[PDB]
Amino acid sequence: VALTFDDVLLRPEFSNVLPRDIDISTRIAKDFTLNLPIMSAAMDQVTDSRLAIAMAQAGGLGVIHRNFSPSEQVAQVHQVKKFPNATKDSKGRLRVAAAVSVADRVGPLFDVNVDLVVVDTAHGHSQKVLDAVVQIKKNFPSLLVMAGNIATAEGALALIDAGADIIKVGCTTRVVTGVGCPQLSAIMSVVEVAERAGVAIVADGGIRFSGDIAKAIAAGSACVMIGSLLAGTDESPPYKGPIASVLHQMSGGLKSSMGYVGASNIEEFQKKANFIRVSVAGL
Amino acid sequence: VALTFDDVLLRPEFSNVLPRDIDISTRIAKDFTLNLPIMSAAMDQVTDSRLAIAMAQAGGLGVIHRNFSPSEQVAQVHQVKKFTKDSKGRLRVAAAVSVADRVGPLFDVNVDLVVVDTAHGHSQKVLDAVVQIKKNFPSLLVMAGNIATAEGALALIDAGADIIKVGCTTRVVTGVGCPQLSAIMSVVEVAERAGVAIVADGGIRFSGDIAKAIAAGSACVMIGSLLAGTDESPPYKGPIASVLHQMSGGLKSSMGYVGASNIEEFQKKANFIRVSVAGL
Amino acid sequence: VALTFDDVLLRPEFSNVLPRDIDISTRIAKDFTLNLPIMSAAMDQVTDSRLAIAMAQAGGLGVIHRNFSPSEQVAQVHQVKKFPNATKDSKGRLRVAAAVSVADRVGPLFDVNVDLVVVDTAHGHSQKVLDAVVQIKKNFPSLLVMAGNIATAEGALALIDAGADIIKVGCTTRVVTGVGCPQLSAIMSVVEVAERAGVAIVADGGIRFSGDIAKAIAAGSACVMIGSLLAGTDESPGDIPYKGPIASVLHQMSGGLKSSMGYVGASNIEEFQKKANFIRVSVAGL
Amino acid sequence: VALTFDDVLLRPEFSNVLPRDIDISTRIAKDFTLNLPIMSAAMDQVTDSRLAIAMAQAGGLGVIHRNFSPSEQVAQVHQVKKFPNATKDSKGRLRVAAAVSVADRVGPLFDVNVDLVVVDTAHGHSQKVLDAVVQIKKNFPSLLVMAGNIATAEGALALIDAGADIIKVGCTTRVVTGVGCPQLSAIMSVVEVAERAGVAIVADGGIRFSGDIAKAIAAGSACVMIGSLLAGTDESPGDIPYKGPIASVLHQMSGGLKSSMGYVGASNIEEFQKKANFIRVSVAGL
Repeated sequence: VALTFDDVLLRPEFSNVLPRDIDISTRIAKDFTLNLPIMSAAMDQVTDSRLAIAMAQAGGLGVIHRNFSPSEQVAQVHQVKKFPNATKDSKGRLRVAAAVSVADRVGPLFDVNVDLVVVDTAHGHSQKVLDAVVQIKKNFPSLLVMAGNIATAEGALALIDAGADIIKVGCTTRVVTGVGCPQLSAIMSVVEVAERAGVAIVADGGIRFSGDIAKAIAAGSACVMIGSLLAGTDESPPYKGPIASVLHQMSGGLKSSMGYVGASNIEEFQKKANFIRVSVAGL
Repeated sequence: VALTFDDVLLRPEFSNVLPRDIDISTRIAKDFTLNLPIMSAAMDQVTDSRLAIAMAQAGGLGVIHRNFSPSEQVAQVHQVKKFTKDSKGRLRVAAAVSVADRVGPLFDVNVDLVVVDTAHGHSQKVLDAVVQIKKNFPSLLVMAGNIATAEGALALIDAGADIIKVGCTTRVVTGVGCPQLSAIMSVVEVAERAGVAIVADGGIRFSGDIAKAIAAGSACVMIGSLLAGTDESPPYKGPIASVLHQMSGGLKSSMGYVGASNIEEFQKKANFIRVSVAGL
Repeated sequence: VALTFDDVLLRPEFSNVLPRDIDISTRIAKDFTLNLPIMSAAMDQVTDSRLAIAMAQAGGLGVIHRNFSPSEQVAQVHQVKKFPNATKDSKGRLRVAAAVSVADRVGPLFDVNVDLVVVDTAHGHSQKVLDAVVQIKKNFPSLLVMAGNIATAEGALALIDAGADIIKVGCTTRVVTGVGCPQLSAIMSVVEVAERAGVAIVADGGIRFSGDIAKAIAAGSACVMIGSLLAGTDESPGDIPYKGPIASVLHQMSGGLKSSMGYVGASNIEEFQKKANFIRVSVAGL
Repeated sequence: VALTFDDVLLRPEFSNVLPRDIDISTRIAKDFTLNLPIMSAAMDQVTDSRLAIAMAQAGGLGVIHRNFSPSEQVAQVHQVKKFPNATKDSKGRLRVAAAVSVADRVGPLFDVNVDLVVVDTAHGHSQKVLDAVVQIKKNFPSLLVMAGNIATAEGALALIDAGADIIKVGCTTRVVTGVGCPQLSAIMSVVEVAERAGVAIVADGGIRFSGDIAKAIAAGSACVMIGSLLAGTDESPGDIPYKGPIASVLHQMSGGLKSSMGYVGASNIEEFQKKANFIRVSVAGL
């Protein structure tokens, strides 16, 4: 059987730290570190110009969706770079990413010094998706690209071979097509090669609570991508309230789970985390 | 340990295909090819002229029922045969019979397929029925069912069946049954060795179930409840061209997920992922 | 793990038997044959004299409950034995069973010619039940005794060694005590020990539909006992979920059992228990 | 996989004891035995001084919660000590426990003759908890200490080596943090270490009925800690889900445990923990 998040629990280990000295910083790329290991999804109802700023200012990052345009989209990302310990570049302008489709229109995004461009679709192990990655690194080599989605160690190596710096893993698609893979097994399948290729992992899908974020990060993911749980908010274009209240609930939940396993940072979190397999009577 | 459709998931493979050159056509017998691998079940609340002509115009096939009295059954096999496509350009259709004299009038409307439809195909009365049909009408294609074992499949094949149909209230009343995914897989090797197509009958609710059944070895899928509320039928689904286009759209999408251009590549490339009880 | 009825399915087999000419009769004891392999439970909402007569008329058997006083229970047995394929004794009277607990009942029940005494207890594998079975057979050797309930092989051996002619295999007790055993595994764990001793088995509990009766019988039990499925009928006590005539409820159960044996290609219960194969179904295989 | 209470069932064994003469007393420490193996949790909606008095009078024990101020908690303990099978100390006064959370409590609570100090926290396998245990044992060596909660054999030995006389094993945790352990496997993972160390185990969490209490004790627990099941009682804090008199609630689970030991054929808790066999049940069995 392939495991999902509800199939396992984190085993409590000896601890000598408190959720006060606990670091949740994650290093996704070479010169790219998030204080909050959370990315916003590329949906029209989620990450806009306002939510992208709220994500960067809270310690994370948001990516701008493709259903604006090429150029009506660059108006959204350039606003983010107009503006505590937020995540911003050497220039001091807040980090931000943008979702792209599969000739490419990344020039107008790179000219605004985009921090990341996201080539994401339903099937990351495609050939037109594979050649879209080499197309972007051939034109803009210094630019960093995240590719997805893939649920296999084979698809991860294909995207890594194409030059992807980060990969994305990950329902109506299960019902309409019958295609899918439980997220926990998919995450663990693609990180044993990604940890040897030096490539970070963004888990996209299956995140319902903050406990699922703890399991995804403990499985080997450097960051999680969240969309539906950031939809009914003020900063987004059901009702959630302020964005900083939602993310603080996730940050606090992730910090408390690390205190259960006795980890002060994410590196040792993934080194001592142990999954207990629970029965169907998991309530 | 016996798997149904909901116990598995198709694993995504590397793909260079896009749902524009995807061939969902399939053969069910010699000189019998359906552009849509979907047949309409033999429910008297489903298949008649309005639905059989619609199933045939969409690229599939319909089975006009035997709940009709015998003279009204052939009178509706006549209604479909006069305006997919046979040798003479007539819209192909099928008809169901029970356990052989009533098949004579069905041959003289030049029906394209006769379905010996019962709930327990692995029985002597069905074996004797298939032998009697191929004796008086050997140029007549016979689909027989329903079975769910390799032994029942070989018994029908040995009796002269050209197509095997594999197939709840029967589970509650009798306690007898078999999960469809395991039933399909237990029959394919006996059917592929004999060159006999398999029609998956029952357990289909979504378009993903059609993709799993075909990937498991089925040459065609027979749906009934999902075509009951349609207009071309005697809830309310609406136009039958829209529900059928959704089925083919979902099948083409999953075949693109595994990287298959046609159905034969689909059945050779597909790999099933066993999913846990919580993985739903 | 231990499996229940919903964990398995009967596999279809080759069949040349038509469901009309299928014999579902069973021999629960020497010179004791039921044309309907169904017994009514000893519950005060199920089996009085009116339902026991209806159970006996349909070819089954009724077990007068012991919530009746000992004098009331004797009067209810008398009303049954004074009233086509009906369960009748050698003198042509309808047969009936009577439930006793673990002196003031067996004697009076024996002289009103009760056909079977049922030592009904939630835990048949106990010293009290073994003493009761021994004392009943010591004083009334010509009286058939069914003991229960047990769920293990060692429990079945204790009742057989105590002299029980029939053993009964069998939720609030699960939640209150945490004790229990899935009925399918309990039946299978007992039938190899029981049939070696020539003792029939009555499956008691877990029967929701006629398909469960087929599985229990195919697993090895000679007869099933149902309770709540007969609670809302006319012959059931009270004046009330109303279920209608008991004959149609029992006709539905016998119809599903005959249709099930047709899928397996069996003509009688012995062939059913020899041809039947179980297919283990997954959690999603509802 | 790791099993919870709903994953297993107790197997029926041969029995020669009636639940009338079944001894459910348990020993949690030296010169500290409870006639009812039940302890009320340290929750503000559960254990008052009134509820703790009702717990000690029924044969159990109460753990005064620590959402009281330290002065309030000392007054609640005073009211219990100054107030049949009741759990009393050498001076004939009702016994009571009190919870602390890792300086201004243990002293004053020792002065009012508290019978047990409970170091209660969500993660007992931590340095702050181990330091709290060793310092209570340093200043108050004659004071019994229960520490928790843990769920592993490793975390159990850390508490025992720190000086804990009783170990506590054990919602919102699994969804907020993704951390947890099924209670049945957690209890069975500690009994080996605790038995060789001579310390008793208190099962805290996952108990919904009296059957879970029997399974927890059969798995090796000396006592269980229930909370929500006593929250809406007469003696519980609040005013008027109302559940009624707590003596009737405790009478129900006391009867459920006794009959569960009758199925296994045990007259005391020790025989219950040796004769008990667990049956793994299917997903369809629940």
